[PDB]
Amino acid sequence: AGDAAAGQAKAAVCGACHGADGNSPAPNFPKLAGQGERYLLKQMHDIKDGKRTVLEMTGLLTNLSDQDLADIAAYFASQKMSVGMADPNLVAQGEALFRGGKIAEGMPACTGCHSPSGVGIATAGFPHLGGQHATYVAKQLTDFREGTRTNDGDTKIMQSIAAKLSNKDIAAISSYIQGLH
Amino acid sequence: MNKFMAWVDARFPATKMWEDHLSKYYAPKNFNFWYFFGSLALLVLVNQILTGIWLTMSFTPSAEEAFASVEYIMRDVDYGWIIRYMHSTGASAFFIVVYLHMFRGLLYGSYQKPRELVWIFGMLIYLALMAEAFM
Amino acid sequence: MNKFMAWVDARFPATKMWEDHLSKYYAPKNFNFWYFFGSLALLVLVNQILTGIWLTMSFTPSAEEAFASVEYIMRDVDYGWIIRYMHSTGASAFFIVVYLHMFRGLLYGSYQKPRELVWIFGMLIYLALMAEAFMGYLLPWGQMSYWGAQVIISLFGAIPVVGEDLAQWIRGDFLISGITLNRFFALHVIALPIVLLGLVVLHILALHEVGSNNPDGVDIKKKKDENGVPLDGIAFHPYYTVKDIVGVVVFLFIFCTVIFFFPEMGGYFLEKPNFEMANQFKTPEHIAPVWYFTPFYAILRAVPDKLMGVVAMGAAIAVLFVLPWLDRSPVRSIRYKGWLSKLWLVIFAVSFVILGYYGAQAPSPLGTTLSRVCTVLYFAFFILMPFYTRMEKTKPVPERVTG
Amino acid sequence: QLDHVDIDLTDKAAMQDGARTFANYCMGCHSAKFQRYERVATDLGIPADLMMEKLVFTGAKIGDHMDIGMKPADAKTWFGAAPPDLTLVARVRGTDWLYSYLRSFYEDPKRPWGVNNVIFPNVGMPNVLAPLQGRQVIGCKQVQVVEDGKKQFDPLTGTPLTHEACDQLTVVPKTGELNEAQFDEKVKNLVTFLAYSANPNKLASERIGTYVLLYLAFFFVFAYLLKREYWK
Amino acid sequence: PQLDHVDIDLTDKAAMQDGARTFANYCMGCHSAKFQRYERVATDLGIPADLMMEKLVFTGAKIGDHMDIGMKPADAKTWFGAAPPDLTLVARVRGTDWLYSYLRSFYEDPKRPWGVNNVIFPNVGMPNVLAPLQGRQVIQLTVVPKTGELNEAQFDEKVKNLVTFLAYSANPNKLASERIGTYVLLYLAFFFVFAYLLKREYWK
Amino acid sequence: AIAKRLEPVGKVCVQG
Amino acid sequence: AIAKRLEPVGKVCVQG
Amino acid sequence: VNVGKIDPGQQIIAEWRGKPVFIVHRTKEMLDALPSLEGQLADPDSKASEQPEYVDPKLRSIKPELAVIVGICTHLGCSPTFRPEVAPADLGPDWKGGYFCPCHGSHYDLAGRVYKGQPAPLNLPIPPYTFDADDVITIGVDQE
Ligand SMILES: COC1=C(OC)C(=O)C(C/C=C(\C)CC/C=C(\C)CC/C=C(\C)CC/C=C(\C)CC/C=C(\C)CC/C=C(\C)CC/C=C(/C)CC/C=C(\C)CC/C=C(\C)CCC=C(C)C)=C(C)C1=O
Ligand code: HEC
Ligand code: HEC
Ligand code: HEC
Ligand code: HEC
Ligand code: HEM
Ligand code: HEM
Ligand code: HEM
Ligand code: FES
Repeated sequence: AGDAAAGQAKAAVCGACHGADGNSPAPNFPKLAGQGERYLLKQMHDIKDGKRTVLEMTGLLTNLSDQDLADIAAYFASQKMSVGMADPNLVAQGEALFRGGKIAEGMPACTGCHSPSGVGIATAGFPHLGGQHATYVAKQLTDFREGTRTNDGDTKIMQSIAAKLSNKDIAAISSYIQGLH
Repeated sequence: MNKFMAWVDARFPATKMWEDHLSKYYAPKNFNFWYFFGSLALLVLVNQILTGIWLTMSFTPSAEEAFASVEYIMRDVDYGWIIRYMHSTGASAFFIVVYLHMFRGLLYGSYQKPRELVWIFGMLIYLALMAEAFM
Repeated sequence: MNKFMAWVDARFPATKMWEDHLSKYYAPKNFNFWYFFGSLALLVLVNQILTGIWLTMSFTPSAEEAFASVEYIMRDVDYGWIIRYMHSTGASAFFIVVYLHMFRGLLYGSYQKPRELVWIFGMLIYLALMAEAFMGYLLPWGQMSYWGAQVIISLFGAIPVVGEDLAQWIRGDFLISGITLNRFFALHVIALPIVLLGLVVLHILALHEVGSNNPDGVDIKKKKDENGVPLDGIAFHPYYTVKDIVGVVVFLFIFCTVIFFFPEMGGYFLEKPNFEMANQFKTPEHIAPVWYFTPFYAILRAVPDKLMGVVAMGAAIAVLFVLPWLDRSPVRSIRYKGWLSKLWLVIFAVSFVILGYYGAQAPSPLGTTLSRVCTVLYFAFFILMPFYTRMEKTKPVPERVTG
Repeated sequence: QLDHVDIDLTDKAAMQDGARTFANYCMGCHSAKFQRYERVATDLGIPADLMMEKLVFTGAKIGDHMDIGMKPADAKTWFGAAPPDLTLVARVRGTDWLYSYLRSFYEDPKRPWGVNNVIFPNVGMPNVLAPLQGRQVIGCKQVQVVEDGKKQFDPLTGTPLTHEACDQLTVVPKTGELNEAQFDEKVKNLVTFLAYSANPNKLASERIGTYVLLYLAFFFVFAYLLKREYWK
Repeated sequence: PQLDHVDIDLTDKAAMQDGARTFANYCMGCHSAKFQRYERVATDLGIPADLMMEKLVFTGAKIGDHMDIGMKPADAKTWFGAAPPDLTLVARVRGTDWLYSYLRSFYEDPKRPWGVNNVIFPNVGMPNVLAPLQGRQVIQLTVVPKTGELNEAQFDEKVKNLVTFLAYSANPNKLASERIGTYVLLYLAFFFVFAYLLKREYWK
Repeated sequence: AIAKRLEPVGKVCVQG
Repeated sequence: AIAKRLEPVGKVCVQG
Repeated sequence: VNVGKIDPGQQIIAEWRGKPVFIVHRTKEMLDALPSLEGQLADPDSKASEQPEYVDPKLRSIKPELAVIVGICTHLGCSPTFRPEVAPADLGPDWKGGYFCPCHGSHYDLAGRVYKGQPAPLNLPIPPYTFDADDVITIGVDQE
């Protein structure tokens, strides 16, 4: 397990884009604060190994060892993700999709793997979603839908799930997640 | 066998029933064409029971699958089309034979005394057949 | 009405049948607790027929909807849960009543001359009942349903040459599937009910031909009064009709108690794993038969060899057919049989119960040892009957029934 | 070793809390498809509009079955095992098993989802109630001292006399919304709702059976008199 | 309306194969044949399984699958105003003569939603999907010259092959039915001779 | 009372 | 023979 | 199933009869290790298991390169996890690739032969399959 105390010092470079505590101010940068340590470590390893492509992080994790990554992930997991605000015109559809999914299309609700409050399951590696920037969440859902992001494993959990989301569905659910807590 | 039938007869009314109903049961010798239809109705009833049992092994009594299950009988079940045709043509033949049976009764007054109960049981059979065929 | 009955009697032997079968039909007057079970078997058969007809109004015999249709009966159909519990509890009670009926036959030597044909028709009824219950248990399409059917039909794969082809032909598919479900539903809902009704008719007709046994084994027909009525005989109607009414009320009290308070009966009348939908790819940790098939299962499990296990399980039921010729006792009732017969009946009952008890659980060392011992004893009760029924000394049967 | 739970099916508030827990934390992966929202509302005493607004998240009608969007095949691929329908799980496993299972999740890094279960070892279910219970681990904690069933309580305070044991489920402090008693009550309400769902006819069954048994005792009295008389 | 008679030959494997091709290409877009399987159609038409999969299975289904289509009945009913019925049994619902006259009776009718009407099926919701082959048919029905790939005789042959395939689909057992019935009737005449002789002998 | 008992877990913060 | 008889109607031009 | 495109040390999953069939392109080193694993298998010769009469008793496949095994663990019918790694940390040092059942920890070798003293009582099934061509197989029809 990582050390949050040392991760804080090791996470200073990251705070430029993700914010000092992991609550990024810009929508395109995801909030790392309060994210599951397992999920954060998996994402950082994937980006190191090219399993997930983040051009803005080219070479930032190459010089960080496994223990440094664990410490940074622990530090970010020790914070609290700030909660955004959902678009009133989209909150209804996004909430319906998040809580109920689509029975007809066979799309799962997001409340199972990601909690009803969107906190995810830290032990299982299911990422915290509630409060995450709507822009980033929509981008990730689109990337899963088009297969741009494939580091969700061979089971292709999120690729399969996002295949069933339209652009309007993606926007609405991202807006709802931005305000979810 | 003689010994086997002696054993059975001491324990079952086998020979006595056979000799009261089929053998030693003396029917009028002048039965004509119109008296074939009781036995034929019995045969058609047996055919309906057997073919319907075999259809029930492949029929799905649901609004979603009843028609599809009938076509499954017609196409996927080996000789299922034969059994289904036996069943439908057997319903039609059941009513043909039963109508000719009832008309024999009309022609020869077989409903009259002492056969009023025979006729009433026949009419109950006919009502049951109408309901069965409709369902 | 007198005039109406006179009109009917000229055209239908209604009074003649009534006076030949129920009234003026003189049964031994010393029937006891053990003679309630034929009428109770009739009641349970009627219950099964009625409740099954009503379940069929809502049941769907497809692998995609059978379990869902059963839950639809349990929840959506008005009082459908009552009918379903009546049917399940009635299958279990059918086997309880029939086993007590057969054990009455064993106790009083009621299979002996002249009731050999009665016993054979009763055994045909038992075979039909076992087939009916086995095919019904597949209908819910739960885990226990599917996997018990799978194993029971794989047994037909144990026949050395035609076993696999016969098993596939029975299944109608390369595995247990909705085809097997629909086929077993058709057999269970019409064919076997018709066979059972015909066999019950033949059974009762044979009995009425030869007359009933009694607990004392006394042939009451030997002693008759000046009217020809046996001295120890009383008209079945009304005396035994009212006695059977009392027995039916008691049975219904127990039956309704089970239905409305303990329908699962600790998981034996309705097995817990059967409340999970059939899964072709996950089998239960321990798959066991319904309790009323457990004894024979134990026998099959007691034989290390598969084909010999199937043969032994089949013979466990087939030997009861030849029972009337295995019993060489000069007396019928166990009350007047020698100590050997009483001891062996006790051994057979205990072995049957132990086989059922240990066939209901996963294999265990003590369980396996006792199952093998009880299989040996179960088969010895029949195999040694022609000998120990002769070696023993029997008491003199009284001329008149006791009581 | 299972833990006993006294489940009161006549408690409408407990069943309502259990239904809320099931609809929020469980219907994400588990269906209750053999059970309709309308019947659940009628039996739990929930107004139909309230049931629509609070427990139906899938856009289904009140009379619709409690179906979910997660298909069994998809979920089997994702989790390694299909989340079974939970309408009858109380009958399949029993209420004690469910009560012990939903409280026996503990962190296990060796496992695919980082957790294992004492009741259901190597279960494929993620610990979805971790936010409520908090982090539970196989560690050392105080357990009541027992010697051949000799269970020691404090005579004065009435609280158990405890000794340390290092193979026990311990919740890491300040890691979940609910304490041990609050999570116990949450799981009890959830298992009560599941028990109702498995056997929704239980209370009506008991009432009808009581009346049936009374009638049968009456009829038995009359039949017994008609038998003993007429047998003289 | 007055129908045109067509002599349907269910032993013509080539004609049934052409009809199956036409059904798969021009008709399975909106109509299912969901009560028959590709495997059985291939077996009865003499089509190899690989050839059937390559040439007639466009939905990605297996050879043993029902000839289902993507167009759901509800969506089609919304779009066309009427659901395109499953055509597996249409040759029994309507008869081959009715089908033959119907598929050749589409004419241009601007007042209709799809710009066409049908003499056999007035105000039908079918678009004239075979217009490319027949050409522009207008009202007595006449085809505008140089408007379709096929002439009157060629289009009649195409429709005849399609209707023959539909007739086979409605009754795939007809040939086996006749073959089995011949032997059954021969055996029944043979048994009748013996039964009649036995009755005559006993009734002396 | 029932409505409070049945409140959905997920709370969403909305603009305005 | 059968392959030609069953040729799909839709023909598609493909690069190269 | 077209099997010539499976690169060394990887498997595909076909679906036959509703069951998942693992088709593994067994490289050399694995086939060299398997003859050394007979000391840990309950049914190394597949005497009591289920397999065709035309597959080798030891490799349990028509040819050693290809391994066709119905991925259904004998104990409770769960799908084993494919672990071609030499000595995984959680499989122990004696591992030489194979199948690890995750539900109750049943182990099998790369030939589908169950390890000794595991919940799985029999080896993994070998479905009836044949080689229509060097690169394609048919799972469901016996080899001639
Ligand atoms: C764990 O696991 C285990 C358990 O589980 C959990 C167990 O429980 C058990 C323990 C198991 C038990 C003890 C349970 C036992 C249960 C059973 C016995 C179940 C067995 C049920 C089956 C498998 C069903 C098998 C059925 C078979 C094989 C019989 C098949 C019958 C047919 C298909 C019938 C064929 C149809 C026919 C003949 C058609 C009719 C013919 C005609 C000719 C009709 C008439 C036609 C005409 C009249 C036309 C011709 C006209 C004529 C004749 C000309 C003259 C005219 C005239 C009419 C005179 C074990 C061991 C186990 O380990
Ligand atoms: C409320 C939070 C929940 C309750 C109560 C239950 N679940 Fe789940 N669950 C999930 C999976 C993938 C499985 C299968 C695991 C395996 O088979 O190894 C399960 C299993 C159960 C069981 C066991 C039932 C049995 O008969 O063994 C019970 C009693 C159960 N679950 C109750 C997955 C999920 C899931 C996806 C993230 C959610 C949100 C829940 N389960 C929620 C609940
Ligand atoms: C700007 C130059 C960045 C700096 C400095 C760091 N990161 Fe970042 N990161 C950046 C972007 C634009 C994104 C989103 C990529 C996308 O697909 O849209 C990310 C993403 C991550 C993630 C994934 C978050 C999640 O999946 O929830 C992680 C875990 C992450 N980044 C970690 C991380 C660390 C440890 C950094 C310092 C070593 C760091 N980031 C710096 C942009 C930038
Ligand atoms: C969608 C563009 C269609 C295609 C392609 C084909 N058909 Fe069709 N058909 C379609 C509709 C919407 C309807 C219903 C019209 C109505 O008003 O009800 C139909 C109907 C038929 C029928 C009538 C069957 C009956 O009424 O019982 C037949 C016989 C028929 N269609 C045949 C047919 C053939 C042979 C096709 C390929 C040449 C074909 N259809 C294509 C829609 C569409
Ligand atoms: C079952 C398991 C599900 C369910 C039903 C949903 N998701 Fe989620 N999701 C899941 C996993 C295992 C992961 C991790 C992927 C990885 O390791 O790379 C995710 C991830 C996401 C993300 C990305 C989060 C981030 O980048 O910070 C998003 C935005 C996301 N999931 C959204 C989402 C939505 C909208 C869902 C309902 C439509 C949903 N998920 C369901 C696993 C699962
Ligand atoms: C007097 C006795 C019976 C008569 C007159 C009768 C009549 C009919 C008729 C007319 C049909 C409609 C068939 C069709 O149009 O396709 C039918 C259907 C059916 N019958 Fe009966 N029937 C009888 C007995 C039975 C029995 C005893 C069974 C089952 C044991 C049975 C099972 C079925 C089934 C499954 C169907 C639906 C499948 C089909 O339509 O072929 N029938 N019956
Ligand atoms: C001797 C007579 C019968 C016996 C012993 C018997 C036994 C059984 C048993 C044990 C089950 C399994 C029930 C369960 O566990 O859920 C069952 C199911 C069923 N039976 Fe029968 N049955 C008999 C007669 C009939 C008849 C005559 C019918 C219809 C005419 C019928 C219709 C059904 C149906 C529809 C089911 C499925 C629904 C259910 O499982 O409750 N049964 N039967
Ligand atoms: C399963 C449905 C059955 C029904 C409805 C039925 C019905 C009856 C009835 C009403 C009686 C007369 C009253 C009585 O003795 O209890 C009777 C007698 C008898 N039954 Fe059953 N029976 C059934 C099954 C069996 C079976 C399975 C056996 C034996 C294998 C059997 C063997 C006998 C014998 C031997 C008698 C006459 C014995 C005596 O007179 O003491 N029956 N049966
Ligand atoms: S599922 Fe493989 S050992 Fe149980």
